Amino acid sequence: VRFLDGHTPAYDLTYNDVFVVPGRSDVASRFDVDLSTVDGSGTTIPVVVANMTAVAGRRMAETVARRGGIVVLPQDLPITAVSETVDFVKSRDLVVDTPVTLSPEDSVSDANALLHKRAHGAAVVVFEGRPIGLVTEANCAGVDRFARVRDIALSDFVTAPVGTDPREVFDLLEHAPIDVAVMTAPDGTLAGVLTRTGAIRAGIYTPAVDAKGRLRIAAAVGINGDVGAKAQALAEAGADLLVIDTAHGHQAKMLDAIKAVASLDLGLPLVAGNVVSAEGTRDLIEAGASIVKVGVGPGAMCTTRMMTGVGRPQFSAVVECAAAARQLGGHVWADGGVRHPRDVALALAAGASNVMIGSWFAGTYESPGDLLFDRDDRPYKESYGMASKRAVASSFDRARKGLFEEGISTSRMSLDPARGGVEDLLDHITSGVRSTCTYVGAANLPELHEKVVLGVQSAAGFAEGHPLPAGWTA
Amino acid sequence: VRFLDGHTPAYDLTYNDVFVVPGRSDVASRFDVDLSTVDGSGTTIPVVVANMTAVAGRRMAETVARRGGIVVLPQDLPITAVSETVDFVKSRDLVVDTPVTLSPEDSVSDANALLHKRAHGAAVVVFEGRPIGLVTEANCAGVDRFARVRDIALSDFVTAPVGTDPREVFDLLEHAPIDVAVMTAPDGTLAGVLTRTGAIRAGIYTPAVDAKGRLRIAAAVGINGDVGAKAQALAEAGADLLVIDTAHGHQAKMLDAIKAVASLDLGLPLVAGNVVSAEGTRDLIEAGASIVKVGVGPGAMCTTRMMTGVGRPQFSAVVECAAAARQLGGHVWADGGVRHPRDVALALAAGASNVMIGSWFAGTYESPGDLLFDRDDRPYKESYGMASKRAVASSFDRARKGLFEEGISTSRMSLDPARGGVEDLLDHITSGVRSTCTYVGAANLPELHEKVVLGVQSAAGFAEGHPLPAGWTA
Amino acid sequence: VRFLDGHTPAYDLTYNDVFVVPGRSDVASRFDVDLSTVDGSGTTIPVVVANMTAVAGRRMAETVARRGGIVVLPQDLPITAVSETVDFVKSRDLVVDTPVTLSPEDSVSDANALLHKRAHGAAVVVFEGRPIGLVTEANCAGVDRFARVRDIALSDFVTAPVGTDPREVFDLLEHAPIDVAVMTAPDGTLAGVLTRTGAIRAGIYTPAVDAKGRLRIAAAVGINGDVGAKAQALAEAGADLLVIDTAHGHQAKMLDAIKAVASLDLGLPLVAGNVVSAEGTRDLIEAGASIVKVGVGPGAMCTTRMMTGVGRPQFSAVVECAAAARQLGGHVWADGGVRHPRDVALALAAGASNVMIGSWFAGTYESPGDLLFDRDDRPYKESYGMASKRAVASSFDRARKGLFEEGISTSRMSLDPARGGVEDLLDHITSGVRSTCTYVGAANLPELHEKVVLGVQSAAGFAEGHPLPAGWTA
Amino acid sequence: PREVFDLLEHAPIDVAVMTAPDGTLAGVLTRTGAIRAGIYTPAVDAKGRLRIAAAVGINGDVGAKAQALAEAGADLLVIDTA
Ligand SMILES: Nc1ncnc2c1ncn2[C@@H]1O[C@H](COP(=O)(O)OP(=O)(O)OP(=O)(O)O)[C@@H](O)[C@H]1O
Ligand SMILES: Nc1ncnc2c1ncn2[C@@H]1O[C@H](COP(=O)(O)OP(=O)(O)OP(=O)(O)O)[C@@H](O)[C@H]1O
Ligand SMILES: Nc1ncnc2c1ncn2[C@@H]1O[C@H](COP(=O)(O)OP(=O)(O)OP(=O)(O)O)[C@@H](O)[C@H]1O
Ligand SMILES: Nc1nc2c(ncn2[C@@H]2O[C@H](COP(=O)(O)O)[C@@H](O)[C@H]2O)c(=O)[nH]1
Ligand SMILES: Nc1nc2c(ncn2[C@@H]2O[C@H](COP(=O)(O)O)[C@@H](O)[C@H]2O)c(=O)[nH]1
Ligand SMILES: Nc1nc2c(ncn2[C@@H]2O[C@H](COP(=O)(O)O)[C@@H](O)[C@H]2O)c(=O)[nH]1
Repeated sequence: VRFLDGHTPAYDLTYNDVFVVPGRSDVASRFDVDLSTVDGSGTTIPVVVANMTAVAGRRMAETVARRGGIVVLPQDLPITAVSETVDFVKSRDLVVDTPVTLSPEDSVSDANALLHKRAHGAAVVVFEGRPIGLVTEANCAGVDRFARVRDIALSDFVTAPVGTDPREVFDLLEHAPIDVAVMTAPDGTLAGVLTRTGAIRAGIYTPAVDAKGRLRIAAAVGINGDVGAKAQALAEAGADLLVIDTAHGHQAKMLDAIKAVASLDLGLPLVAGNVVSAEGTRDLIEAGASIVKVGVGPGAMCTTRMMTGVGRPQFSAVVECAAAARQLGGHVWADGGVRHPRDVALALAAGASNVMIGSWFAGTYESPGDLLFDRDDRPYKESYGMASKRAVASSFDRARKGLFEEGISTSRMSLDPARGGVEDLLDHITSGVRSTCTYVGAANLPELHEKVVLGVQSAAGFAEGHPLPAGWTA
Repeated sequence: VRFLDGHTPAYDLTYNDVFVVPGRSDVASRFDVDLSTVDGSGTTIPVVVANMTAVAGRRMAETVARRGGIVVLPQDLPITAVSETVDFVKSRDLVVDTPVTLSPEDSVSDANALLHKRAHGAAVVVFEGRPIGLVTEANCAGVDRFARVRDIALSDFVTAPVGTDPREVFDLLEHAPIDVAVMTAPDGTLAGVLTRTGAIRAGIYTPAVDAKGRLRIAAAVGINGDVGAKAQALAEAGADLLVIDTAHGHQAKMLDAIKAVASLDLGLPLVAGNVVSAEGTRDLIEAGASIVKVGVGPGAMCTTRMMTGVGRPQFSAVVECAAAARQLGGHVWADGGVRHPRDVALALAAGASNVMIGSWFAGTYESPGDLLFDRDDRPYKESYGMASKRAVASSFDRARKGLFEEGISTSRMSLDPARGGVEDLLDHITSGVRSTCTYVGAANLPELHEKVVLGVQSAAGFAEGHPLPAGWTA
Repeated sequence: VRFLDGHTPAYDLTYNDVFVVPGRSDVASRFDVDLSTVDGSGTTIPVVVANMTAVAGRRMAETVARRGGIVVLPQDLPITAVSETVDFVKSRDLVVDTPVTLSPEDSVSDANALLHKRAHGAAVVVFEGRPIGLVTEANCAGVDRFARVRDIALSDFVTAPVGTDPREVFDLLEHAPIDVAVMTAPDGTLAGVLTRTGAIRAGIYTPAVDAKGRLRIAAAVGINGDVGAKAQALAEAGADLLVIDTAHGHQAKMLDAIKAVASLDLGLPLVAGNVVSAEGTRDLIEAGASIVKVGVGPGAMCTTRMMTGVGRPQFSAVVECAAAARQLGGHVWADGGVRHPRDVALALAAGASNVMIGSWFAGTYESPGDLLFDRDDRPYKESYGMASKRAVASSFDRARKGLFEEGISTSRMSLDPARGGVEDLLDHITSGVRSTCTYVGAANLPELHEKVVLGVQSAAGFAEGHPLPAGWTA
Repeated sequence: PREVFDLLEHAPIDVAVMTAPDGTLAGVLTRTGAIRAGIYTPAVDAKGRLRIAAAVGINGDVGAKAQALAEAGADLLVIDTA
């Protein structure tokens, strides 16, 4: 990392304190930039979804994996649920998305409540596996909310065989009143749905797949209990990457867990965290970890700074740990504190190979939480922290241990009133990163790290320019 | 105190300007940390209650002393009141708490007004020294407010002999409709009450006791008048520690008072303040003081900064005075400016041996003030400063001196709507300090001071993370 | 009652629907009007305080009785409390008022909380029965709230022997900084206090006294249980008038209770209610009642109209019952619905001999409730209904009976920010009644009833003129 | 119900789980539920089962719909229109 001449502050820096200076560039178009990562995770975009119960669902897993990202399943998830989620994710199609399925005997209220599980805007009515109609938000309005969806479903919709080129589907949907194309299997059953923006993204994004050509997925494990057995079970379940997560990664228990997991020779990339120092990164890498997760404090659901005073600004910790890992040949992930695409761009320019996003993705349709409405009826969801699931651990002892346990924080994440979907957030993030690469003059992320020039700004410098629209920021 | 490389600001630092960097740790559990102090005060927790008339009552004294802290009685308190308070505090039980006692002829309104003097949630009806029923807030609702409590008291409650193991009381209260166990003396009179959380805290906390096994208590004295006689009277009254308090401790009058008190050889630890410089600390220690109180300006009720410009940020003053006192073999207390547990953690990491908390504890049930309700009916109390009681001092001369006297400031401290009690604040503070010790890797406070690494952050760094719930901050 | 020509509405009328037409008058001054009643109650003003626990205290009893009114003690009050209240009321002085007494060891907060029990604005510090100083609201401001009142009491105050002519006390207080004159007994003990307005009222108002020259007081009894024994006990306790009160007075149980009470020949006036019909009034009078209480529904704490639909506008019920009672030689009291002095004036013009006022007097200093402050810090108190105490009546049967029992309503009554006292409300009411008498041309209440001419107005008619200041209306 | 009320008098949760003789779940009863069972009388048919009514419009074949509703077990028929 190269800083401007004389920019040597006497304090640690956050994302708001730094800026990127443009350089001489030959990359003109954003599409000339390669966003693939080199840390062995297999993602084609630098976006990773945090192992939080409020974001890491199966719908989010499928949606993020199709666009090139990866989702880490939260720790302490039962192995049966892990197996079911992995099977569902790996049974999905690489291009066609899974729609919301409704029965003709469902009520209008149930249809309107299930319509918001995806970002397609419409659901397919299925009778014996075959599509027979579409249900939209407009059709549910102005009717009895306990009427059957059979009386409101429209029987005319665009249909194409599965495997059709996305441009043909786009041309077919160019003149359709509903921007949903129902793709069917050769026998006639429902294969899925494809929208116009879905076709555009299928032409823009590359899915993150394994050796067998199926969508990738990761799983997280804690350091309590028998870490080796849990890691072996998760590897057998089909996880493509293992994360050993704890609040304070620089301790003997985490080193023992890393050694125990590495001694099994599972053949999967190993991620450990979290540390904010170079010594902790070196210890984690020497223990056997391939990737080090960096960040203690900047989590949006984290109250460690206010309760203990322990923490560190994320930018300085990321640059230090990235320098240490590069000196040891490892890689670092930047976890926590991401609100804008500029945060992802600065984390990538700081030397990180991947950025992990948590509560920001909670305000989407694909997140497992329930959709709620505030005073102004603006859509929002609720994000909450993992709390004691990230900590080291009769009814008397349970109460005694819980008296000092970290509480579960809670925040409201507003959905974008115009888009709402997580793929739009991915579009914003990737557009910002590509524009950063074009401004710096880099064709890929390593060149972005090697060519970037950074400077320090005051509080008045951060207020320059125009803010982002609502829903584009956490 | 060790700072990060290059973190040498050109200004003095407050608690908001600094953070603690995690290090390699072997302490995994919070309960493995020893929070006892080494300054000779006798406290098992680093919390000290300020000598303010708005906080330092007898209920607060008992409650804090039972949990390992100590309360300093405010100066200029009449010696008879001092003796009564000391006798009441030293006559209390080490495990069982003192309940609110009601007569069966009392009105419902009086019972509902007395219910908020403790944090038990219920009061005991006493007839000739024997408990006959319990009164709760639910029973007082929906009835005539001038009806007798005999008509609303419930006659069925859990009863156990005094001296019973707290776990047995917890098991008995596991299935009780009211979480209050009435502990009685062998003859049958009322010994006190014990709750489930009370048993948990009795199993977690260690009472601060003297050589005779009775709860400790301290007293404060000013530098006006005959300081020696007042100190001797306070020592004879039963005070376990003496505090010589004034607004400007670095002056000749304070040195004379310290010498006069030390010449009596009372055998008690001597605390003097306040100073914010190393030279003042050295002068106070050489004068005869064993502990030096540090802080001029950060008091929540103090208007010195706005009236005179005299003051100093608390963190830098604390580190400097702690270094000076350690170089002279003394100890320092950090007085004023504490709003969050992180403030206590940073004060302990700065080199202080004890933290004195004032207005924050005013927003509790145990404080001597009256409970009030704001617009939203949220509970709160009123905190105010000592004013001329901390300063050096016919109707014409009284008015002449009072024309320039410092006024009494006033603020509203909101109670935690879910807890309200001071023991919950103590739980939060101790949990934060233990988590800080685990993050640093220290088994006790001296190791916390010796192993801590600190860094400087900007205003954007302090905004990282999630804020604390309501009532957890001053 | 004579109405204007053609004013024969097809509905029942409230106080807001009627107005008084002025006639030829010879009474010019308000002081020429005689406000004494002729119903045998003994009141020199037509104001009676309702038998409600929120208004009928001993302070209110003394204050109202001194000015010519009477207070009815609430039913179900224990006989010991009745005896104590009667003794306190009958031990008072006819001119000098009872002050708030403070000990020199009391705190400033206790003094400031006790200052609002009376309307004098100051309290007397008493040491061994002798006054030694005065404490006012101004002295309590700007000092430590836990300081003793000895340090704030002023030792210079106007003192006069008891029995002094009120005009001399007024002349002495003409030049006093504090408008409180401490009247002392010949031995030197505290006899009481007298203000300037107190002397004016002693020169204007005539106390309501019994045959022995002591302040009068009444008591109320329900129709449940042994009514005869309770009435005998209340008569022996010293009550000057008995009220048999129930929600529905026109029923067999009330008639039986009236007969049982009348068979004892106690020699006291008997009041029964409530009825809103002429037949009920005739039945109550024939049963043995001398005075009939009229009103079912208009009570400010009464929810009968909204729960059952049972009720009647108060003006029509009062005129009908007054006509019936006059035809039988009895008298009627108008109970409930009084918010303005015009309501009292119209009730007296409607034929009633006394007006019973409830919740309106709850917003005074003398009421037994505690003084509270709203958002704007405006003083107010809480009024509530008697509920089941006005109705006919194991833990299973108690719950079964309480499931259908009437709940306790609650309202906020704002105090007059400039006066606050109940004597000011009495002044407003008496001034309004005297002005009504002067407008009609009557020298007394019977002439007011015989000479009054009434008319009916629409909703627009009631909106004419200027509203009353804050605190002058319920 | 009075026995259930006495049992729930000292329970931390005011819900009594009533079970069938075999041990399966029959239902729940609260204190206020027992009070109401002692106060209110259930509306039952000739067989001692809870009553229920049904409504029918005036469009279509009203007779057939009414006959079907009567066969379904409705205890009272409502012919409703604006
Ligand atoms: N057995 C389980 N135990 C604990 N948490 C679970 C379990 N199964 C799922 N979860 C959690 O519940 C959340 C919802 O996950 P997921 O979306 O797979 O559930 P679902 O309700 O089956 O899905 P959908 O929203 O499509 O109906 C996730 O945070 C997941 O980790
Ligand atoms: N004689 C006194 N002179 C001045 N201040 C006093 C005196 N006695 C007590 N105080 C102060 O009054 C406050 C209340 O103290 P404390 O709680 O002991 O009083 P209390 O009213 O007897 O107690 P409780 O609240 O349990 O009824 C404290 O700030 C104390 O310093
Ligand atoms: N033993 C009792 N049982 C029930 N109610 C009572 C009893 N004693 C008093 N009350 C009620 O309590 C209220 C206050 O009575 P009290 O005589 O104290 O009046 P007060 O004027 O407020 O006097 P104080 O100077 O004591 O404040 C009244 O409504 C009265 O009926
Ligand atoms: N200390 C703490 N960290 C949390 C909690 N929940 C999530 N985190 C951290 O915060 C990250 C998410 O950051 P975010 O994107 O929400 O700001 C997670 O990946 C995890 O590292 C919690 O309850 N406590
Ligand atoms: N100058 C000044 N300091 C005060 C006053 N009241 C309390 N203090 C100081 O502030 C400390 C309490 O700090 P707090 O916890 O209220 O912020 C006390 O221990 C004392 O040192 C006051 O009126 N004036
Ligand atoms: N039904 C009913 N009447 C009440 C209640 N409390 C007071 N009252 C009636 O209302 C009268 C007071 O009228 P107010 O002056 O409050 O409008 C009382 O004298 C009594 O007759 C109550 O709870 N229920």
